[PDB]
Amino acid sequence: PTGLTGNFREDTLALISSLREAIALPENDPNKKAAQAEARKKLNDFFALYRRDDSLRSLSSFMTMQTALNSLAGHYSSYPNRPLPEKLKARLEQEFKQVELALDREAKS
Ligand SMILES: [Cl-]
Repeated sequence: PTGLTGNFREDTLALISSLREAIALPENDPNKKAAQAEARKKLNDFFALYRRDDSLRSLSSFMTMQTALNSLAGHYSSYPNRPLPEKLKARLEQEFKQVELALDREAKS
């Protein structure tokens, strides 16, 4: 139902890939709105599962992903009928890259 595995690294990497795909679609793609609606659902599902785990809450990967996912959610809530500005898309992408770096640093610690 969620598609979440319960493995924080696998799920975060999969969510990053899903979000990258949704954001990369052209504004005029027929499926853009649907992909958006699914991004919202998936980020909500991800927080619903993982925010209850205070181990994960202490980690940089988690903190940065929360910053990202909040910025995405906030755009929709404030500007539901406008596209993500290029400047936000660029920031989200930097954040994703940072999450991935943090996941690898955490795994080798
Ligand atoms: Cl709007």
